[PDB]
Formats: sequence, C-alpha cells, structure tokens
Amino acid sequence: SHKVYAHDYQAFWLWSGVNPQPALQQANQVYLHQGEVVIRQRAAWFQKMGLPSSRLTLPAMWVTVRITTLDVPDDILAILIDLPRRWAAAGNQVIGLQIDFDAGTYRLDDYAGFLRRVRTKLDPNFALGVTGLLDQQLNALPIDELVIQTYQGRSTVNQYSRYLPALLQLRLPFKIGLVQHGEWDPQWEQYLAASPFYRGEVVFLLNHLRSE
Repeated sequence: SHKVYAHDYQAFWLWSGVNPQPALQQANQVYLHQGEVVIRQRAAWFQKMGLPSSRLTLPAMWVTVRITTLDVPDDILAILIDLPRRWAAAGNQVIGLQIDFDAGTYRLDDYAGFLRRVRTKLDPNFALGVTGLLDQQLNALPIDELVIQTYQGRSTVNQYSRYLPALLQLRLPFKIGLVQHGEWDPQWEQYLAASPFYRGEVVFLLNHLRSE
C-alpha cells in the first residue's frame, strides 16, 4: 500500500495551475480543468481558468468545471457547454463535459435537475460526466460517467475506504480519483474490478510545494 505514482496510471486531471507531466504522454484520457461557477454577489458567476482553448498534445479529453452552486442561469450553462465545442474546434478529440460538484448540501433531485439542464444544452455528441468527493440513488443521475474522488487538496482523505465497499452496486461506468502521491491501497482496485462498470482510476497531478 504505497503512495500514488502517475507512472502506474493512465488517466489524469490537469488542474488550473498544474504543469503538464510526462505521464500525460502515456494516458488514454485527460480531464482538463477550465474554470468554476461560484457565487460572487449572491449571484452565479463563471470564472474561466486554466489553459486557453487551443491545439495541444493530449489524449482524448474532458472539459472539467467545478460547480459550487446549482442556482445558475441559462447564460452560464451556455458558456459551459460551449467550452467542449471550442476545444473540439481547435482540433482536439473531446469526450465531453465533466461537472465537479463542490456545492455543499442539495437534495439529489437538485443535482439531477442541474444535469438534465446541462444535458439539454450540451451538444449530443458530447458525454456528460460527474465527479466529486465520496459522499443506490446515484444510478438515477442522467450521466455517462461518475468519478469518486478520494482526496482533499494534496492528501487522500482518511477512511476513504468506508465509501468503497458499496460501489459494487453502481450501475453506470465509474472511476476512482486519487491524488498524486497520496495514500492508496491498490487492493481496492481488484475489489472494484468485480464490477463490469469499473473503468479504473484517474490521478490528480500536483506541482511541487514551494517548500520542497
């Protein structure tokens, strides 16, 4: 049960402020962070972050946006669903849009409604993915892929293992998100391999600390 090394994995998040790493040259998928919807003055606001839409040396990619509120007008949603369009028009193979839910406490009907709205406005060639901290009802979500995050910041959350046993009940393609160099017991991988819906792991790449 060592730390997480990128050279052992093949899918990655590239977040705002993180430098590309050679592991991205062996990957099948990359999840490209592109901004966040946040509350500025009791009102939703999209802040674009990360790389500009352009041609880059990457595998098939997702556009990832962190959503900290579900009170979002249709104009922001139009922005969000244009993002994968813009990355595709630059010449990249784009799989779709991944919403990273970091939005406190809503009822699952709320998340379902948000995802239904997004799916309505998202071009049908693009898939719709979900990711978020661990937290079965999930199967009702109108999504194509779910990624269960096991980390906070630079560290794996202690007792993440409490949430993994039940994932064998998922009925949609799912992955486990790990942070680079975090604590991780890879035996869990084999466990989750029992499910025909398990699609492996995604690694959150990190930069060095200025202190190191």
